[PDB]
Amino acid sequence: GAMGSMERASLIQKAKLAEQAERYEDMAAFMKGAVEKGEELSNEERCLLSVAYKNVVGGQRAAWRVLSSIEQKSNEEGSEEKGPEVREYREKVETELQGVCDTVLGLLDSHLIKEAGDAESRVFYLKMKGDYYRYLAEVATGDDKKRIIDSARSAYQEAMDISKKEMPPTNPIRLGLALNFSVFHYEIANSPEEAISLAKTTFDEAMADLHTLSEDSYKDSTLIMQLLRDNLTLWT
Amino acid sequence: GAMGSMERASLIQKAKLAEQAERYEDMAAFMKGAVEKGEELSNEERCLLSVAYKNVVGGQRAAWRVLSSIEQKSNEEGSEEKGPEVREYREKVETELQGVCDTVLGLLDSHLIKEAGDAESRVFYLKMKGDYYRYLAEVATGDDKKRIIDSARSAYQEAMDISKKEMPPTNPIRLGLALNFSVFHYEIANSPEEAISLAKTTFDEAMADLHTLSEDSYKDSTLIMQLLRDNLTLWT
Amino acid sequence: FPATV
Amino acid sequence: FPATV
Ligand SMILES: *SCCN[C@@H](O)C(C)(c1ccccc1)c1ccccc1
Ligand SMILES: *SCCN[C@@H](O)C(C)(c1ccccc1)c1ccccc1
Ligand SMILES: [Mg+2]
Ligand SMILES: [Mg+2]
Ligand SMILES: [Mg+2]
Ligand SMILES: [Mg+2]
Ligand SMILES: [Mg+2]
Ligand SMILES: [Mg+2]
Repeated sequence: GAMGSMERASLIQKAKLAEQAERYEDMAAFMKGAVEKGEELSNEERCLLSVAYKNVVGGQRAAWRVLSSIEQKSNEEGSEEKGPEVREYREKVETELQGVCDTVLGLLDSHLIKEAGDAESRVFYLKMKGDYYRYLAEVATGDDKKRIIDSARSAYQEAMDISKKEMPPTNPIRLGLALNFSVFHYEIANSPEEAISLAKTTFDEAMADLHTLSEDSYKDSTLIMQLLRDNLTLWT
Repeated sequence: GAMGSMERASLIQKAKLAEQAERYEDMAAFMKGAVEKGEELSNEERCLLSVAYKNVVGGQRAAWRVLSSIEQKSNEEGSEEKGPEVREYREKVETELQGVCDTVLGLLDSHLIKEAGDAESRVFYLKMKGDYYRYLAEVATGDDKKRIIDSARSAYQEAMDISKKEMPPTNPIRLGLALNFSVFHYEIANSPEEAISLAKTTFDEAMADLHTLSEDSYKDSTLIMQLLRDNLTLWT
Repeated sequence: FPATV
Repeated sequence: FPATV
């Protein structure tokens, strides 16, 4: 790996500099190098890892959707044949996206998840595993599409089971997991009713636990509760 | 070159798709491949080339300024020593920026400028040459800094001489050249009075020529005139 | 699109 | 920063 010669602390420092400069590809490469040092990640370092790759793949997904929309329009009735170029370029972006997802899933599998024993870290990584299988599912069309969808479901489900046993209902990692698993149900698994039920039940159970929280914890939890409410409003 | 096997028309088509997807690195690579086919560029293709690289280097300059600011703060009195990391990462981004500028200047030199005979194309390319030497000048600190600055000046000056002889004072390429050369005077050459004089004289001479223009040409010209006025307001 | 974190 | 095109 190109980052093998750099100190772990220097990679963490440069990941933070890249975030400040909005250089998320650099940020992800630095955090990939940090993970490959083999030590477990701190809470802050987990956020650096997730922020970097969320921004990288987020840009790829946005571009893929633009190109996929153009491609679908070119395949409509009455459209002039433009050649293979739109499909080729959509495929290029799709392949790069899949490469990033495979990279993240590889870091989780070798060996972040198996060494994560605390509920907070294990749920965080399993949520990430569900997320990046979900991104693969968004572009999947082949023989393994159902297996990709079930890999996302399985990761999300294990994270949910741990989070319900080991974390309070206002825990922001538990809330963000539920938010994303709900979106998985709605957009990937064609289960809008399960999506709505999960978002509402997550919101209500967090609402009843807010009284236990400090002002700062309250702000964290209510911010994600608002995202659950936003989705429920979009879906109902 | 990685694009040598793709049709010129397909590269142009994919450059436009990349622009729609805001994938400017892809857009620049496609347009680099198109230029290296060896044929001259059309008016529209020149815009594809300039838009792609302007966005790529614009992002690098923004990141370089963030990192340079952090570096200067770390070198102030009372600042804690953080190690070489900030300088290293600023140097990394700086080196990538210089590589892009060298790439663009290489395309202009081999062989866009020497084949550009019409005033519109020749001024366009010479303005680009001034622009990318200006970007090199922004990060230059070594023995060749004055030579980089003079390379920018020389390119801008040849473009100005042609544009004053061969284009009307409302021509948008002539106006954009004057806008950027004025910024060169202000920010690079430490000549704010020349910057202000050029912006004002360019604005006034365009104003007096607007009566000759169609509605659509009027919109093009007045849009860039407003940018000249914006800079004059910033500088006075 | 719906919100995810 | 000043405007350039
Ligand atoms: S780890 C990056 C910053 N954390 C936030 O994005 C967020 C919402 C979160 C929640 C679940 C998974 C990933 C990220 C968060 C976490 C903790 C406290 C507040 C917000
Ligand atoms: S070529 C990309 C689009 N052209 C505009 O950015 C702009 C302002 C221009 C002007 C000078 C150099 C480069 C770009 C322009 C050109 C022509 C008409 C209107 C605007
Ligand atoms: Mg070490
Ligand atoms: Mg594919
Ligand atoms: Mg249930
Ligand atoms: Mg051919
Ligand atoms: Mg240097
Ligand atoms: Mg003069």
